Amino acid sequence: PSRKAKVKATLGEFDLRDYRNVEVLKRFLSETGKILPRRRTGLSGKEQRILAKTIKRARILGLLPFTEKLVRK
Amino acid sequence: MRRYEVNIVLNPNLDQSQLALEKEIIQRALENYGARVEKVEELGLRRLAYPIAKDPQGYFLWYQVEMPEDRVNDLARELRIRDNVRRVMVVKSQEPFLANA
Amino acid sequence: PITKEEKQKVIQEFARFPGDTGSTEVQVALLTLRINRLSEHLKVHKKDHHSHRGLLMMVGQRRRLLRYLQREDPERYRALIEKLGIRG
Amino acid sequence: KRQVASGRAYIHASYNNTIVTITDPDGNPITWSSGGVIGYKGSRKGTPYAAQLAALDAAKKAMAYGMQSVDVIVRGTGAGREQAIRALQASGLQVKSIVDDTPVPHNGCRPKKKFRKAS
RNA sequence: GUGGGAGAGGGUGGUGGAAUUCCCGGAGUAGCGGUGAAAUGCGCAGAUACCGGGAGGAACGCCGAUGGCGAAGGCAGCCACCUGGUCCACCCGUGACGCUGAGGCGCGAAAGCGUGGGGAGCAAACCGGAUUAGAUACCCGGGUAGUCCACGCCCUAAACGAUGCGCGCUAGGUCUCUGGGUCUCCUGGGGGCCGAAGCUAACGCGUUAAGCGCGCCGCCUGGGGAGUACGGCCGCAAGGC
Ligand SMILES: [K+]
Ligand SMILES: [K+]
Ligand SMILES: [K+]
Ligand SMILES: [K+]
Ligand SMILES: [K+]
Ligand SMILES: [K+]
Ligand SMILES: [K+]
Ligand SMILES: [K+]
Ligand SMILES: [K+]
Ligand SMILES: [K+]
Ligand SMILES: [K+]
Ligand SMILES: [K+]
Ligand SMILES: [K+]
Ligand SMILES: [K+]
Ligand SMILES: [K+]
Ligand SMILES: [Mg+2]
Ligand SMILES: [Mg+2]
Ligand SMILES: [Mg+2]
Ligand SMILES: [Mg+2]
Ligand SMILES: [Mg+2]
Ligand SMILES: [Mg+2]
Ligand SMILES: [Mg+2]
Ligand SMILES: [Mg+2]
Ligand SMILES: [Mg+2]
Ligand SMILES: [Mg+2]
Ligand SMILES: [Mg+2]
Ligand SMILES: [Mg+2]
Ligand SMILES: [Mg+2]
Ligand SMILES: [Mg+2]
Ligand SMILES: [Mg+2]
Ligand SMILES: [Mg+2]
Ligand SMILES: [Mg+2]
Ligand SMILES: [Mg+2]
Ligand SMILES: [Mg+2]
Ligand SMILES: [Mg+2]
Ligand SMILES: [Mg+2]
Ligand SMILES: [Mg+2]
Ligand SMILES: [Mg+2]
Ligand SMILES: [Mg+2]
Ligand SMILES: [Mg+2]
Ligand SMILES: [Mg+2]
Ligand SMILES: [Mg+2]
Ligand SMILES: [Mg+2]
Ligand SMILES: [Mg+2]
Ligand SMILES: [Mg+2]
Ligand SMILES: [Mg+2]
Ligand SMILES: [Mg+2]
Ligand SMILES: [Mg+2]
Ligand SMILES: [Mg+2]
Ligand SMILES: [Mg+2]
Ligand SMILES: [Mg+2]
Ligand SMILES: [Mg+2]
Ligand SMILES: [Mg+2]
Ligand SMILES: [Mg+2]
Ligand SMILES: [Mg+2]
Ligand SMILES: [Mg+2]
Ligand SMILES: [Mg+2]
Ligand SMILES: [Mg+2]
Repeated sequence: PSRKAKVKATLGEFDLRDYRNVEVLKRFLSETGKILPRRRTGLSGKEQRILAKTIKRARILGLLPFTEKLVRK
Repeated sequence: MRRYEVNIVLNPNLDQSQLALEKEIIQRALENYGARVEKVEELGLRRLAYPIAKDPQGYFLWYQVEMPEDRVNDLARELRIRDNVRRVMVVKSQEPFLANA
Repeated sequence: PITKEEKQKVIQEFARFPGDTGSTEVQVALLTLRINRLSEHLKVHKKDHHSHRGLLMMVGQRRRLLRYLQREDPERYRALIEKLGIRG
Repeated sequence: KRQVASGRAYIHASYNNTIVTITDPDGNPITWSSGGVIGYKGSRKGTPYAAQLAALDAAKKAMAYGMQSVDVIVRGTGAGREQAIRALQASGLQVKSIVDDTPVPHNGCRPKKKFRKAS
């Protein structure tokens, strides 16, 4: 049930409010460009709420995607 | 006076000359809006996660200013006027909400 | 909005004695400050009803405090108003 | 005839029919098929079978242009989407990849009554 | 008061991508659409499916919750400005300045009304296709008002927790949002569930009371006639009280 090491574990310190850290933010998006749930992010209510605001900033800047196509099916 | 962060994405092309012309209109405009550039980060051109203005890349400029609130919006306008200016996102500064550390 | 200094200048300008922060005079001064600034906002943004309730409340509290002075010290009261600029 | 050798295969699944479109590397159609092109004309166009035939018709027609390998692209849900995916693979055509690209709005247009009250 | 905090609370301007429709260009050909099955419909004036360019309107996927904010109605992309409420800590200032609240005034989903604008999708009425014993319906293809914006009206609702507001008192357990601390746990404010005592016709409620008490407002008094008639007030009308 979504158990493959939460994205927070496999990662170090990072400014959750930094909308430019693509290499870090990129981690919180799925195969698609969708924001991973908390079961996967591992973040907390308060953290996750800031992740979202951050990511949505990245997207508008073009640094991050809104949607991805799935390779398989 | 309040502290912000001006984000600007430019045409990933243009010669070393024109690039400096936009940065000329930027500075110029900035000052005209009480822009005290406390920092900058010309990160350069980067591949976008999606094509912006038909192009798959853009030239990113980051700053950090202090200026009169009642004008942030105006400034933002003035900036977007140029064509080579494809993005302008002014975000009110904020202390880093560290996580996992 | 309203900065500390703006606020302070007010508290000091009305304190009954150094250190006075919660005296009826001070409170009513502060309210009158918020009230004015808020009534200014609502001149422009007429449809911002939610905020307007806040205004109704502030105008309430001010009235009740001012009513208190009136009852305890009818002088300090005529004093305060004349100073600020309330009651008509 | 024109010779492409390598291109794309689009599968438009629907609960009413499936239709396949083969295209050159730039997305311009070369040939196509569907439950209607083959015999079927009523509710059978939706059938997984119809999708199969439509898929094979497409490939063959695209053999005439000397095409050999394709990049499958799937769109929509629909009885018989997967049969197409399979019909192609097993048909001379080399399936280099399969990619689901069904369009989904970030919520913009109000659905017809028939497709509301969802979620 | 001072210092901190969280939030889809409200208003104005800006702005981002996905999708639908339409227009333009390409490539391509016989159907597409639709249903239980069909037909109406659209397509060789080349539709459907596919790529590229453009215009416009409306709504914001994932995050998203069993979550949060607000007095209620209600509030969800992102940015800035203006602005409301509220919680915690420190015990710093005033010194009962308090509670409730007939009337008044303001706010108040949707539909609806007026003037002007906008109109992509959806869609009362309406035009058609099916279905049926019939089908002024359910299903299918169209489609006007409307839905959207502004300004002004209307004032309703299963406007619901079907539970008026404030304060004090009465076991705990457990999950959760948000703040402080000596941070296993303690402590304050909010959201849930199980439950002591107790209450309840029962169902159930149970520190978020429907328990034990005080204060103030509103309301009920068998069913139908009837939320009707009359009068009055309000509304442009519809119609409201
Ligand atoms: K943290
Ligand atoms: K809608
Ligand atoms: K026909
Ligand atoms: K079709
Ligand atoms: K909720
Ligand atoms: K109407
Ligand atoms: K509206
Ligand atoms: K109104
Ligand atoms: K803590
Ligand atoms: K009992
Ligand atoms: K029950
Ligand atoms: K009761
Ligand atoms: K009457
Ligand atoms: K009136
Ligand atoms: K009248
Ligand atoms: Mg069909
Ligand atoms: Mg404070
Ligand atoms: Mg807090
Ligand atoms: Mg905080
Ligand atoms: Mg809000
Ligand atoms: Mg065309
Ligand atoms: Mg015909
Ligand atoms: Mg012909
Ligand atoms: Mg034509
Ligand atoms: Mg042609
Ligand atoms: Mg089309
Ligand atoms: Mg197109
Ligand atoms: Mg538009
Ligand atoms: Mg139009
Ligand atoms: Mg509440
Ligand atoms: Mg509700
Ligand atoms: Mg506030
Ligand atoms: Mg004290
Ligand atoms: Mg004393
Ligand atoms: Mg009251
Ligand atoms: Mg209303
Ligand atoms: Mg209303
Ligand atoms: Mg309406
Ligand atoms: Mg109208
Ligand atoms: Mg009109
Ligand atoms: Mg028109
Ligand atoms: Mg329709
Ligand atoms: Mg219809
Ligand atoms: Mg009127
Ligand atoms: Mg309810
Ligand atoms: Mg006890
Ligand atoms: Mg415990
Ligand atoms: Mg706590
Ligand atoms: Mg609690
Ligand atoms: Mg709740
Ligand atoms: Mg018992
Ligand atoms: Mg009871
Ligand atoms: Mg019983
Ligand atoms: Mg209980
Ligand atoms: Mg009580
Ligand atoms: Mg009554
Ligand atoms: Mg009777
Ligand atoms: Mg009635």
